[PDB]
Amino acid sequence: LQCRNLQEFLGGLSPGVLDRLYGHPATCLAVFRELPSLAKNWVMRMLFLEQPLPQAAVALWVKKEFSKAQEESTGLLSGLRIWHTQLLILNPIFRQNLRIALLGGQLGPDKHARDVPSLDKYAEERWEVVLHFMVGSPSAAVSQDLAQLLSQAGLMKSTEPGEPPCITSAGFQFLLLDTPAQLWYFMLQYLQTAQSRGMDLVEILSFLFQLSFSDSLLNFLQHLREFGLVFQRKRKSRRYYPTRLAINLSSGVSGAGGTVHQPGFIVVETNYRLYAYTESELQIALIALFSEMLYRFPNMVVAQVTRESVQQAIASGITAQQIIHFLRTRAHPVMLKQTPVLPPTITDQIRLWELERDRLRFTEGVLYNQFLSQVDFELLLAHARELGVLVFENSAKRLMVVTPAGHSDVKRFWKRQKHSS
Amino acid sequence: LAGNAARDNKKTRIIPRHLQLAVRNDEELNKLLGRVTIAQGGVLPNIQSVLLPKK
Amino acid sequence: NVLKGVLIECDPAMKQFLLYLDESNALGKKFIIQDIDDTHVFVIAELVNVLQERVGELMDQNAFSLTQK
Amino acid sequence: TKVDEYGAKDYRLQMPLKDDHTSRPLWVAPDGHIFLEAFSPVYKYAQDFLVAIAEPVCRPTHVHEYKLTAYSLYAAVSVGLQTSDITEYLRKLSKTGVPDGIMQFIKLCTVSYGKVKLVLKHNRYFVESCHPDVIQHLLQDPVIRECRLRQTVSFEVKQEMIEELQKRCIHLEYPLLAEYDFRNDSVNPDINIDLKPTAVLRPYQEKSLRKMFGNGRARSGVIVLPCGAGKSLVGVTAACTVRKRCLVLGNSAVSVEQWKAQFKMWSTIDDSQICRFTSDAKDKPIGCSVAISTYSMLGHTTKRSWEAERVMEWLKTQEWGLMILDEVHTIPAKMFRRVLTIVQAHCKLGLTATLVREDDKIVDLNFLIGPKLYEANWMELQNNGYIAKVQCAEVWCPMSPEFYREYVAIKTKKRILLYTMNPNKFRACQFLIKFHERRNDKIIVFADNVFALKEYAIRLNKPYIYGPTSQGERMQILQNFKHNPKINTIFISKVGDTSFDLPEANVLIQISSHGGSRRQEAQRLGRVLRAKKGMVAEEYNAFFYSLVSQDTQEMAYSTKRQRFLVDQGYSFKVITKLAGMEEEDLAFSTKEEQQQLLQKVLAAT
Amino acid sequence: AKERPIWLRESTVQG
Repeated sequence: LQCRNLQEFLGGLSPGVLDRLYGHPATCLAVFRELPSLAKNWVMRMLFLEQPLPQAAVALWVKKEFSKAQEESTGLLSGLRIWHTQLLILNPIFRQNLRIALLGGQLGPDKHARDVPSLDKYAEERWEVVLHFMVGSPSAAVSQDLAQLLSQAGLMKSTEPGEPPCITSAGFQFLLLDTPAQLWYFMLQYLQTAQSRGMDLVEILSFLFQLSFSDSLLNFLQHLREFGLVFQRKRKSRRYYPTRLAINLSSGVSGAGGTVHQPGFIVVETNYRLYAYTESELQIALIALFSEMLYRFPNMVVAQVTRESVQQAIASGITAQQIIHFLRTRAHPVMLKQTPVLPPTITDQIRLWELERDRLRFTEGVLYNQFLSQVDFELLLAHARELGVLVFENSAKRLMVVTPAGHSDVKRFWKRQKHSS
Repeated sequence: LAGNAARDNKKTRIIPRHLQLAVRNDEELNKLLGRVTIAQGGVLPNIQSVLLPKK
Repeated sequence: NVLKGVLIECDPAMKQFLLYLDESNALGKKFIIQDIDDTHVFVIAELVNVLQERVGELMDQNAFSLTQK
Repeated sequence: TKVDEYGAKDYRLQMPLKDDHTSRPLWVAPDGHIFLEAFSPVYKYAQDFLVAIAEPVCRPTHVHEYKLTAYSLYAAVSVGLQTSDITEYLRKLSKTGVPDGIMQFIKLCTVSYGKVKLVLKHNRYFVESCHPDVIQHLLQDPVIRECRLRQTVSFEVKQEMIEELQKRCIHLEYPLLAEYDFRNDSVNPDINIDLKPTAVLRPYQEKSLRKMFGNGRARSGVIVLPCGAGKSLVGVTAACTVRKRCLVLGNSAVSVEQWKAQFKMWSTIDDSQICRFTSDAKDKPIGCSVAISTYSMLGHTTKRSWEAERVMEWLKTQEWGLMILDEVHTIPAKMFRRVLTIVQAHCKLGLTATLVREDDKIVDLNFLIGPKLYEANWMELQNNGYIAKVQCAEVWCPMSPEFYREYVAIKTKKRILLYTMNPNKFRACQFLIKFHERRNDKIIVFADNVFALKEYAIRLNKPYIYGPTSQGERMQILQNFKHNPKINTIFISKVGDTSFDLPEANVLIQISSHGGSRRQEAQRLGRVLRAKKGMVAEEYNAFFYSLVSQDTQEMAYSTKRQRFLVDQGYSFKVITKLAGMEEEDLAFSTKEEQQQLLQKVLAAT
Repeated sequence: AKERPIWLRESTVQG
């Protein structure tokens, strides 16, 4: 369930929710700025049109080239039900709220006006302690809601009743992701689990859009403070200040650049040795997931990337891609000079170790043998292929294997075929 | 409940400990036998959250 | 007839080792149902864990034990 | 002692981080390990200083690794560095200070020098110490009194027991000084030999000599230099420096010939003044001052020939100012080490390109000869162009199924042959050869097992070379390969890597090796390190390929064997497959060919 | 002339 982008969530929306979600304060601005470079023009054009137009016009207004992108963007906006063909008339609520959004249409005593660096530092701090709890740290910040949240997010599982929760296959993969992507998956799971737990996604999600620029919102907002995404000096203040992370929100690494705008620290040697100029134990814990740590200094740690530690990581669920990415995104300024930044021998070795771990591909299936004829065999094979139930075939050897579920269908068909007698 | 606790402890015989854990882990048996002391049974593994280690 | 089990596909070197394992009765049981292809065989679902373990063991038998050396 | 929740050793309770740690490029671990930022602005000074005070462990491109050792500390004192001097500069370089455990460790190793000195005079060996009382406590063990023969106090020691005593002196915490004042020595006559100005001395060579000749007295020890780095010239230069009667010992007659040529090539000495004391050839050694021989001759355990006995007695009675030992990795051998007890030498200098061996006897060189006087950074030499840039690679040849079936079935030594001979490894070599041959590249093929060597070379219709091949046939092939354009590859057995003077080649393919041994690997690579007629270091003109059979013991041996090369910094690029091998016409294109070879392979019985 | 071969130019591992 690697929901790497907003588009997957956008498809997970029905008209009965889209219409309410299409509020005037933030959704229109957030949605419009997220639409493709093409559709944004047409939506803005028809913002003053009360009468639909034929698809041929939109089609002829684009060259033969880029027509696929226009079709794809048309598929999205039609999938978003932003307009109706009625033959592309915008939805009245969407048009009206977009119109009001252009101009708009609340105040009180001054706040503590805490410095933006301070806000982003404790936000990063808050996310770090969340990850410190996520990793196998002997001590970390905890909270019943935080724990169950990470658990319902599929990141952690409790092996025994009363024992501390441990990390799942997805959790290990998640831990290595970059902060924005890592935060994104968390936000997405919170949103999904919110509607699941009865929190109105409409209001909280619209609120997330507003932060990027009721009791349900207050409860939700309290969690956002606990996530460090918003600052509130005291629980009594009716006003809050969104942190950089909350402002970024669903902008992704494309907005204001990736998290790579940070000091690099991992050095990778051709002898699989790692030197990470770091004091933050979270980085150490992550490095320990796939490398054998040797020595720790006040500002640096020495480790080695072995078959044991890597194949252990792969066995736990990690991939060489995530490892190579984790290193590359953290590579120290000194090794940035060489190209590629990581030594090819290292990258190739890591990939080759994971590829060894899956030398054998295991697949459940049911095998039929001793087909009395090539005709009925190929006939049954064609049916298995028509059903997409086929797993593997060797017509020369007159054999095929099918998925156990699909097998019941060929079992039924085989019996039907045999019962024709 | 005692046999379950024994199997959970990977043991083949129910001993006083398993009886104590079975009696104290069940909400109703614990209430029925609240005034009862079981010889060699010990007590339930219990530590208060404030006692657990911190930074 | 039709047979329950799990298919495994791998390069023919591993496929020979897999055939060797039950041919030598290393696991004591004829876990291979049939010879599907040079890179494909069908095996009993319950033995795949020790089979995977024996493949893992074979790598260590044919790989250097770095172990901080 | 202290370990975190993770396997890494932690030292927060052991040392602090200094205020300007960012400027300081070094760390000192309480276990003696040291790290140095190779990219630091002061790296140059730190590299020299760490090579002076510590033992290099790894020297990769961004961070080098060193460890302190008594021998390396003695070498530091051997260049006049006081405990305060090394401490003060180490502390200045260390960004995390110096741990007291290391400081007190340095103290002991520093004060344990200069106290006891070993010297020989009139064929007699005397153990001298400036302090008179030290002898009384040092002699408290009868092993010394039985070793002892029946200010600056001294006593004579039984020659045959010097080896045992010297090894004891190390663990006894009183190393013997071996400085030889060849300048102030009129007892041993000087020899009329000088380095002709034709000889060119490179900086690393000059550094190693300067470190060996820290003062007017020569220091004993081992110098590690690649064969292409001109180790021979350093040896010849050392002799020209000592200007006293010297004995050179090679591991083979070919080496003895090489040394004679090098001495004539680089020194003013005439051919009559050089003798090659050898059973195969005679030059009336007693007639001249410079002698050259082999460990097999002098170390010979069985009865000597009457004529060779004459020279050996003359050799035994004469005192050698300098004793040059080539490829000293063999020296710790039970017979070869006897040579050090047979020959009387004032100072002994060991040279080798591969100071590694699979036995735990390499450390004996520290007491049999001395500490590492120098050890070239092979990556620096490539950066300086003194060594050819070799793009090493490991071709993961997949084993054939019918081979693996037998390979996994046969657990005896016979599997070494089967993993060495398979269609994929064969096809891969044939393809790489054809490609590099049509690329006009000189190629050297290396193997161990003669059976595979023959069957490969015959099927490839190429000339092989192995032990029983007579010297005339052997050299005739090398001359054809070097000069005849129609031949561009030779299949050599261990004879090529053990000890030889093979013509340089752009490419080398190793289809078989004795095992995961590092020594043979680096010896084989040494053959391609020689600079070419018009290459440049950035051209990546040199190549080295190891052919290994996937899922086999060869994989273990190969990774185990590359350890020394990766420690030096070489990148063994893995090659899973070569594009074009699918379409190039190659042998074993059908299973019947594979079966025929497999049948003959099984016929090996 | 004398350029490196493809197997030495790029990663031969499928990734």
